[PDB]
Amino acid sequence: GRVRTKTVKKAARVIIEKYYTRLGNDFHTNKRVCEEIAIIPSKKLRNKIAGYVTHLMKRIQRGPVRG
Amino acid sequence: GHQQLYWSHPRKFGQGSRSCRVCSNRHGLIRKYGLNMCRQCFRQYAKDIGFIKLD
Amino acid sequence: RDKLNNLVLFDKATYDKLCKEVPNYKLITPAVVSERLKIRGSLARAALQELLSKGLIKLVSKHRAQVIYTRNTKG
Amino acid sequence: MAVQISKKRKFVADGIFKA
Amino acid sequence: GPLQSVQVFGRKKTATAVAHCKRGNGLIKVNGRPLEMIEPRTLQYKLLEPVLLLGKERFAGVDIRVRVKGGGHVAQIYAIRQSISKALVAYYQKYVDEASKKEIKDILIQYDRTLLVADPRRCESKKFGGPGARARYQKSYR
Amino acid sequence: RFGFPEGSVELYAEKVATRGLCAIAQAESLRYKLLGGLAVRRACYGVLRFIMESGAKGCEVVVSGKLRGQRAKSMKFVDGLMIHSGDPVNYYVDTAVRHVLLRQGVLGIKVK
Amino acid sequence: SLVIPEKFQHILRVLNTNIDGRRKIAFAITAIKGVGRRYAHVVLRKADIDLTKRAGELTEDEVERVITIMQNPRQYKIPDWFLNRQKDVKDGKYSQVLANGLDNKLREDLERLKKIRAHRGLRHFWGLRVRGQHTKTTGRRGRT
Amino acid sequence: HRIRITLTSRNVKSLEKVCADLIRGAKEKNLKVKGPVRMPTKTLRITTRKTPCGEGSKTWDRFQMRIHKRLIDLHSPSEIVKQITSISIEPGVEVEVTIA
Amino acid sequence: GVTVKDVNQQEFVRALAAFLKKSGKLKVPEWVDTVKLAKHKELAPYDENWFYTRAASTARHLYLRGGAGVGSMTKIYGGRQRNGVMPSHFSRGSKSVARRVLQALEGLKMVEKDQDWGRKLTPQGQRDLDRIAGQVAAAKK
Amino acid sequence: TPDIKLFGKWSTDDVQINDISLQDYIAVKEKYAKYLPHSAGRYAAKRFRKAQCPIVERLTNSMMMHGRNNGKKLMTVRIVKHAFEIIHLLTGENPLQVLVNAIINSGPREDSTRIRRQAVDVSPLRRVNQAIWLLCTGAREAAFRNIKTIAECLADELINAAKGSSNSYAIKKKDELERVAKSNR
RNA sequence: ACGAGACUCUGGCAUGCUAACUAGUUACGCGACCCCGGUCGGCGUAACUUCUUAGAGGGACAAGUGGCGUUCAGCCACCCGAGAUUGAGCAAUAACAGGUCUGUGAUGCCCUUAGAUGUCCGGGGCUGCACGCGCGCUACACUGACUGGCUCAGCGUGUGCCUACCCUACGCCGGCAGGCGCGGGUAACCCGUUGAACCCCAUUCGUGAUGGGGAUCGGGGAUUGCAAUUAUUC
Repeated sequence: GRVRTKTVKKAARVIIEKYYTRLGNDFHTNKRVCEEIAIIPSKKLRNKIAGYVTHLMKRIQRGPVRG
Repeated sequence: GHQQLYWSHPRKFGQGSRSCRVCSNRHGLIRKYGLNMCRQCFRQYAKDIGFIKLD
Repeated sequence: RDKLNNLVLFDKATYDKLCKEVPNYKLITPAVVSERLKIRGSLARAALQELLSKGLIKLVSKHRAQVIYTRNTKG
Repeated sequence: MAVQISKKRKFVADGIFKA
Repeated sequence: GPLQSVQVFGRKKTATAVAHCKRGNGLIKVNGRPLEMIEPRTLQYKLLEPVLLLGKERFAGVDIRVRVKGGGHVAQIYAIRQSISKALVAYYQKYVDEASKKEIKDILIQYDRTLLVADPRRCESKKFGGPGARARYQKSYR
Repeated sequence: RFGFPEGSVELYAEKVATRGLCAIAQAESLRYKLLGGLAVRRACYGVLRFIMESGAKGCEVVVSGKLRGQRAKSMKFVDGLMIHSGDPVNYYVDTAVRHVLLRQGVLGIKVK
Repeated sequence: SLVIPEKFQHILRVLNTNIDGRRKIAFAITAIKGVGRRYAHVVLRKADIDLTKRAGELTEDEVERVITIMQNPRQYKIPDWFLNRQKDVKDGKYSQVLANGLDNKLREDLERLKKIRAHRGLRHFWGLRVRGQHTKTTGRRGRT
Repeated sequence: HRIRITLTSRNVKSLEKVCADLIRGAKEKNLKVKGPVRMPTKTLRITTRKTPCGEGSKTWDRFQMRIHKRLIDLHSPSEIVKQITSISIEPGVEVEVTIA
Repeated sequence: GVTVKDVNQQEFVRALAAFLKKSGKLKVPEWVDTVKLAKHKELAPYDENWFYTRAASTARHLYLRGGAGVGSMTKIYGGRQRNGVMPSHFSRGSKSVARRVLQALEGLKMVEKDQDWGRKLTPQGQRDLDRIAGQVAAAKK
Repeated sequence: TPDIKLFGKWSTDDVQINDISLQDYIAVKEKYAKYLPHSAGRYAAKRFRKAQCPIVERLTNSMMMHGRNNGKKLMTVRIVKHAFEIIHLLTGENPLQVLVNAIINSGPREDSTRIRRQAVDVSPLRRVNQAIWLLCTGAREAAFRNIKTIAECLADELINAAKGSSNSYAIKKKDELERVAKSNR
């Protein structure tokens, strides 16, 4: 039931492209990072984006990623 | 006389007195909160009155 | 077809059976006493308020839906 | 008001007016 | 000395009930009547569980008033069940050690999570074309 | 008619600031082209051009009724970006529905 | 006591009606056409009649007080609002009516409505639903 | 002097903007004003069959109309309310004021 | 020291039934033999002296909540309007059978009237409700 | 009394599960011993959550059935209580043992599926679910149009199932469901 | 890019926040009754906002760990947790000879219009009954029916334009239905602490078309209306 849509994944893969240095494994920081480094009109969408950021951050620290 | 039998049926009650304030038909009227409005007309002016479909 | 005709008041033999053989059981319920001894369910309840005040049964659980009695204790 | 209509019906008599 | 007022609400439906904990003896009452003669009488042992599990030693310097409103019968049994449980956790938190607080919390979790944590379940809304929420009227064919 | 005392009422009229985006302003604009006698293709593309020149996100001009013949056709004219569903439609898409009397039928004009 | 007494009455015949006395007097009275479960109570209430007792134990002289309370409501103190034929059309008396009497009062309703030729009456002859029901869908097994 | 601003709006944020201006205006004259009370919101409910005729699947609308009521108790002379409440009107709210 | 609330309520109605068996200064009405208690009942009550069962029970509804007049004591004495073949609904009691209780209990100073209507409970009545509550508290040992 | 939890008054310990196979899915002896059958709920949120229900509550739930009884758990908590009276007042054993020995002997070891219909040996949970159904069926059936009450029939079935008499309705079905399954394997 | 999702509304949650004589609380005082010490929706004014109410926010994201999987998308069980799948509203392109001319003073065309298809007035009709189907209600009982006693809701609604017609506490007459005098409420201010039923507690009932079932039909008592027969309803 929980598959991220392209809107979340594009926002994720561009935030980690640009603001990589601020990000890390911890969700609750890079939840609140998104409040400064984007204009997101939804709280539910902010958490979706920041959630898949942390999922990609554990991937990027292990090896290279497709996108 | 004529005028003494032209409207000499009591209109004090019943669905045949009260009517839609747009149509002047006597079916599917919203008497609730004195809209006094046929359900087809209420739907036409649901937005304008202040009613809204959120739920 | 098959019409069970139970006793509303006790036949002499059936009260001689009820005042002898009922406390010899391990259960005394007013539906088993009615079913077995060919007596009535309401009548089998009325029998066990009298045999309560004789001290020959044992009141374990009493509810409107279901009252249960048993034999007098061994000791 | 002399008739003194309810706040339920205040927003309905005024809503109908706007329409 | 001053008061030791500790007011805790408990819900298992629209039924809410507020257990008030103070210094005193073990006189635990619910709208005035104690926990023996609150009908319905079938679920007696549900209200005795915070007394059965923890004993009267924890209900020594605690006198409980439970005001109950909303919901039904079996909801209100679980509404008051939760209040007198969490109030004993709450009264044994604010004024005393936290080690005996955690001790007394742990015993009630390992019985039932219901004693502390409420269930969020309420009546799912009816939808048109059916009697209830997830049921439709009989469909005709042929 | 509305049972108001004298002097309580005062009516005023301001011009619509950037009037291209008001749908019932563009619905009436289309309503009198077809009732004036401009061609239905010519009229609606004229409205559709004017409100992209107004710097909008999108638009949708549906004309339904007797178009050149007895049978009822639909002529939907869509360009730019249009949302349909959700909450945002309540404050992103100005929707007009109007009528017009051509001499053979009623054409329904839907500016969006 | 709870044992089968002497002079126990199994099969009774109270006002030309066969009654099994094994039933309770509360509901053994009802067998007669015109006394119901409701009327049977207040008759037994008008005298000190222990109503846990069945209709076999009861006294051979006690049954005559039971009938007289039914036959005279007004004199034995049963009100106006508790009778089955209140304000009769012909003789105009307030009587509780029993077995073949209730056949006779409900006969005079039919024969009246026949002779007067009333729309209510015409349907009783035609064999129809008369209290203004719908017959389009209901009353099938009654007529073929 | 028991003056009572009955604020009854159809909207929510227009009622928040009004009741915020009826506090930020009241404070600098140094009169003790009670916080804006929230009275339980009254939702109207008209379920219509969507269809002009009665043919199709029996579907219904659920036309809500939420209404919000507030009160603001004032410890002030009867004149000061005529000065503040006239300033910065907006048509969502019905700003009614009781004397006693 | 106990009150009626510390006592089992279901058996307590009989403790105040026996109190008004022993007094016998209520003046019970005459329709009490022939009556149906509410419009939604089928049969007459089992108990020969049902009036003493409820005239008891009325005061211990007036004890718990003060100012329950005629209309209030027809709600708390409400049941099922079992409408035969149509769906069953809620029905109230009877105005006659509840008022002639409230008139019977006003004489022996147990109930009392108050401003803004409704039968409250007199200072004296709270005693003769609690003195029998102490008797049930002794009966349960 | 936090040393032992008296199910109304009944012993939780000294209840032996004889069948090693049903040993996990019949769960009242440890961490399931609650004083009433009636718990809050939440045994239909997930798949095998139904397995971790106190088995008298499962038996209490399977009673409130055939329409009129649905959602009358207070009414049928009492039924199973008044049935455990009848078991101890006959057997002399703790009725929770007589329940468990019924549930082991009520649920069938195989049922005939349709892949003529094929034979397959069933899940241990399938037995428990079909055990509680088949002895709440006979208890409901025998008590219908009968002077004999529910708890007399509910406690006839629970005793006769543990006996293995084939007098209980539950045992005839178990013995015949396997009779069908043996025919078509 | 549209639709999906996101979105808006709703269910859950904050012993943090901002708050309340139209919402309560624990108090404090006083008053009754109970044998030093309780109950109380009986009466009122210091601290409050847990309960209630509705404001801004806060939180939940497969975020955690372990299996599974190109090690991706994910999925699975568990951990912590108020929530680990609350529901609804909205709703694409392309359409259908779908339904509505009987919702409209939306309307094209035909038909009509003093011998009316307009119109309004009394009666009848839509209900009619050998019959066939559809949606339903009530049931076939003892997991029950009856009679007492008991103990708990939440949506809502309510004196209106023309338009009379509002919900109604309380007090007497009366078996019921009601009838009649007194006051509140345009409403978190009055009904109302909506004493809702199932259920719970104790009686009576006993396998019997039985106290199951209430179809059927006679008799009278009322109400609403200008009027009820083809029983308006009770």
